[PDB]
Amino acid sequence: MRHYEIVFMVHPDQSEQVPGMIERYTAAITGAEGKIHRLEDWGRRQLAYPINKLHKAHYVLMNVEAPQEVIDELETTFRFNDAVIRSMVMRTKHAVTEASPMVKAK
Amino acid sequence: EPFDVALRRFKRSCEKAGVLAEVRRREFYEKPTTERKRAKASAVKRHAKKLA
Amino acid sequence: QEIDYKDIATLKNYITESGKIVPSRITGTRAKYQRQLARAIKRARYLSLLPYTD
Amino acid sequence: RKQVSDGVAHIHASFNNTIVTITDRQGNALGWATAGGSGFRGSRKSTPFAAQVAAERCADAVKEYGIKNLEVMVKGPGPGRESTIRALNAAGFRITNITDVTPIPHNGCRPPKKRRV
Amino acid sequence: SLSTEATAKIVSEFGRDANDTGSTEVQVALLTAQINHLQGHFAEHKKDHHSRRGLLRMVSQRRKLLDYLKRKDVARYTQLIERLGLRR
RNA sequence: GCUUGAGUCUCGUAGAGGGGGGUAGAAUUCCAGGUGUAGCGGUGAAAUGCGUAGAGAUCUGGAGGAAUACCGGUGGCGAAGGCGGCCCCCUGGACGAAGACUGACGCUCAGGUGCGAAAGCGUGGGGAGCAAACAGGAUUAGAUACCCUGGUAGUCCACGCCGUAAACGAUGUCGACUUGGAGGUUGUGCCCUUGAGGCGUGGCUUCCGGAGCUAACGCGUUAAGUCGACCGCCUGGGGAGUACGGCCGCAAGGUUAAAACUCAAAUGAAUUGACGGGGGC
Ligand SMILES: NC(=O)OC[C@@H](O)C[C@H](NC(=O)[C@H]1NCCC[C@H]1O)C(=O)N[C@@H](Cc1c[nH]cn1)C(=O)N[C@H](C(=O)O)[C@H](O)c1c[nH]c(Cl)n1
Ligand SMILES: [K+]
Ligand SMILES: [K+]
Ligand SMILES: [K+]
Ligand SMILES: [K+]
Ligand SMILES: [K+]
Ligand SMILES: [K+]
Ligand SMILES: [K+]
Ligand SMILES: [K+]
Ligand SMILES: [K+]
Ligand SMILES: [K+]
Ligand SMILES: [K+]
Ligand SMILES: [K+]
Ligand SMILES: [K+]
Ligand SMILES: [Mg+2]
Ligand SMILES: [Mg+2]
Ligand SMILES: [Mg+2]
Ligand SMILES: [Mg+2]
Ligand SMILES: [Mg+2]
Ligand SMILES: [Mg+2]
Ligand SMILES: [Mg+2]
Ligand SMILES: [Mg+2]
Ligand SMILES: [Mg+2]
Ligand SMILES: [Mg+2]
Ligand SMILES: [Mg+2]
Ligand SMILES: [Mg+2]
Ligand SMILES: [Mg+2]
Ligand SMILES: [Mg+2]
Ligand SMILES: [Mg+2]
Ligand SMILES: [Mg+2]
Ligand SMILES: [Mg+2]
Ligand SMILES: [Mg+2]
Ligand SMILES: [Mg+2]
Ligand SMILES: [Mg+2]
Ligand SMILES: [Mg+2]
Ligand SMILES: [Mg+2]
Ligand SMILES: [Mg+2]
Ligand SMILES: [Mg+2]
Repeated sequence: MRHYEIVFMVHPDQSEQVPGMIERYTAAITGAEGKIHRLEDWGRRQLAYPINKLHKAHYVLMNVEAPQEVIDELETTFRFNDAVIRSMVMRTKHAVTEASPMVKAK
Repeated sequence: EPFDVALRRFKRSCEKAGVLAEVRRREFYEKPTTERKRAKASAVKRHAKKLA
Repeated sequence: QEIDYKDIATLKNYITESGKIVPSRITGTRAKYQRQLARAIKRARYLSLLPYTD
Repeated sequence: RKQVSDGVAHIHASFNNTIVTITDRQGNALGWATAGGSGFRGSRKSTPFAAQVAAERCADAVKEYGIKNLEVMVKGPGPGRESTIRALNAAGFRITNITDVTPIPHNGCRPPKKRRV
Repeated sequence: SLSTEATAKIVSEFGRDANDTGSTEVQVALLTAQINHLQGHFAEHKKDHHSRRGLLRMVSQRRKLLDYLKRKDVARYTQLIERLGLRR
C-alpha cells in the first residue's frame, strides 16, 4: 500500500470548481479503500514565474493512501482536465497527517 | 538615490552573480575529458597549496 | 527531519537573490542535507513556489 | 514625435561591438546607435571609448522624444557595459532602475569548437 | 522482488520448520520463484542488462546449490527438482 | 560430523545503478507580427557573408530539436564501458544492527558465453546547435592546414551489426598477515538534555608517510611489503600485430599469427650541462 502526495494548481477562474474537484478525487480514493491522510486547499497565491500567461493559481495539497490504479486514473484526469495547469504526484515513506507549513503560517 | 551608488551596487551584484564568467566559459565547447582534466588539476593545486 | 519542499521560508535561506542554489561550502550544511535541499528546491521551482531565475 | 518620460535603454555589448538602443516601456524601439555606426570601423569599435560615443549619438538620436527617466538593462560580456552607462548620465537622463539580463543557456546547445590560435 | 509473505510461505512449504530459511531446498525454491518473477520484467525490458546481471547471478547460484544437493543425496534432489519443475 | 569460509531469511540506510513513460525552465535557431534605421558580423589585420526587397537591436506570439546553469564536491553509484533537471512505474547490487537457518555448498579458470566509449555500418524516423568531407575568404614562397564565413554525413530516436580505445591505476582474481597521521562519504552502539555535542565500532574512498621493497622514479594496510591458490602474458630492435591459412563481419575490418631478411643495438629511470617562440625574481 503506497502513500502518495498530490499537489495540483488550477486556473483561478475555475476556483469555484475546486470544492468540486476535491470531492470526486477523494471519492475515487476511498472508492478504492484508500485513506485521505491530509487535505489542504490554500489557494489564490501568487506564482513565482508566469505559467500559461497567468500570474496566480489555486493550489490544493492531498496526502493519500491508495493503490496504483486509482493514482494513474487521477493522473489522467489531471492531464485531460483543462482547469488544472500543473500537477505533481509524489511517493512518501509513510502516512503524513500533520499540517503543512502553507496553512500553519496562516 | 545617487546614480553612482546605484552603479557600483549593480556592478557588485553582477560580480556576485558570476554571469560574465559563465558566459566566457560557455563561449566555446570543452570536451568532457579536458574539463575533467582541469577539475582534477585545480583540486591537486588547492590541496598541495592548503597543505603548503 | 526531512527537508520539505513546501516549507518555503527555510528554503529561501539556501538560494541567492537570483534563485541559484548556494554552495554547501558557504552555508556549512552537511552533504546529505545539501542533497535533500537541492531536491526540495528543484521540486519547489517546478511548482512555481520558487523562481528559476530573477 | 510623441513624448515618453519613462524610457528603457538596451545595451548589447559583445566582445566586438556595442549597440545602444533606447526604446519605450512596451519595447517599441525609438532610437539606436552603435560603436561601428558612430564612426569607428574595425577593431576600434571594440574600445570602450567607442561605447561612450555610441551612447552620446543615441542620446542625440532620442532628443526629440521627451525622455528623462531611463531604465537601463545590459546584455553581454564585452567592454561596453560600464563606459556606456556612465555616458548616459553625462547625456542627462535620470537613471531610475538598472538591471542586468544576460542569456545563460542552462546547458542547452553545443557551443562552437575552440579556436587553435 | 518477492513480497515478504510470498517468501515466508515458500520457506514454510520447502523447509523442515518455519524458521528453516537456510536449507538447500528453500534456497533453490526462493531462487526459482525470483527467476520466474523476473522473467516477465525481462520480457518487457530486453535492454535492462544491468538487472539481467543479477538475474544471471541467481541462475548460477541455483545451479551451484542444485549440484551440491545432487552430490549430497539424490533422493531430496530428485524430489525437489520434480516439485519445482526444473529440467536438471 | 562441525561452524570459523560460503550462502539464506528478518529490519533499515545511502546512491547520476539499469529499463520504460511523462513533464519543467533556460538558451540557440527558424517563422509571423509590432517599433525603428544603416549598418551588422568577423579578424592579428582583413576579406568572404548578411542588410534599405529593411538587417542587426528590441517586444509579443508560435514551431522544433538537443542538452540539463546553480546544486557539484579530491562527492556518489556501477564488473568494466559508464551514469547528472524533476515525477511516476518496473528492476539489480552494496552496506549496517541483532538474531535465526544450511553445513565447505569454496577459490580460480584453457575452451565457451555475455556485456562492452567514440567512430563506423544497415533499415526507418528526426534534424535546433555543432560539424569530418566540401565551397568560398585570408595567411604564406607554397597552405592542400592552423584563422574567418558557410556547410553534408554524423551527432538524436527505434531495431540490428560492429567488438575496438592511452577500454589506464599503463597495477588479473581470491584469501591471510604487517608501525602511523590528516581528511571525505555512508551506517550503527553507548553517553552531555538531546537536536548541536563526547566516546567507540563497520563499509567505501583521498592525500602524506615508516619498515620493507624497487634500477630509480616511487609503492607503502586500497602495497609495487610478507605469503598461498589459480589464470593470462614476455623472451633484443626492426620486419610486424604484417603475410598466408582458419574463424567472425553486410562492409570497414576484427581475432589467431609466422618466416625470410637486416642491425647491434633498441629501451627504462636518474645525473651534469646546454637549449625552449616555458615560468619567476
Ligand atoms: N607560412 C604561413 O603559412 O604563414 C606564415 C605564418 O608563420 C604566420 C603565423 N601564423 C600563425 O601563427 C597561425 N597560428 C595558429 C592560428 C592561425 C595562424 O595565425 C603568424 O604569425 N600569425 C600571426 C597573425 C599573422 C600575421 N601575418 C599573418 N598572420 C599571429 O597573430 N599569430 C599568433 C601567435 O603567433 O601567437 C596566434 O597564432 C594567432 C592569434 N590569432 C590568430 Cl588568427 N593567430
Ligand atoms: K533501487
Ligand atoms: K547442523
Ligand atoms: K560551423
Ligand atoms: K613563410
Ligand atoms: K547538417
Ligand atoms: K567497430
Ligand atoms: K585513466
Ligand atoms: K568512516
Ligand atoms: K560514527
Ligand atoms: K636516486
Ligand atoms: K584469468
Ligand atoms: K631478428
Ligand atoms: K557497408
Ligand atoms: Mg574582437
Ligand atoms: Mg568564432
Ligand atoms: Mg537476493
Ligand atoms: Mg536512477
Ligand atoms: Mg529513470
Ligand atoms: Mg522586423
Ligand atoms: Mg578465456
Ligand atoms: Mg555512436
Ligand atoms: Mg545510422
Ligand atoms: Mg538516416
Ligand atoms: Mg570551420
Ligand atoms: Mg579552403
Ligand atoms: Mg592562396
Ligand atoms: Mg559511408
Ligand atoms: Mg587491445
Ligand atoms: Mg575511460
Ligand atoms: Mg593493457
Ligand atoms: Mg565503488
Ligand atoms: Mg606514499
Ligand atoms: Mg603485492
Ligand atoms: Mg616492481
Ligand atoms: Mg591483421
Ligand atoms: Mg589496430
Ligand atoms: Mg586474417
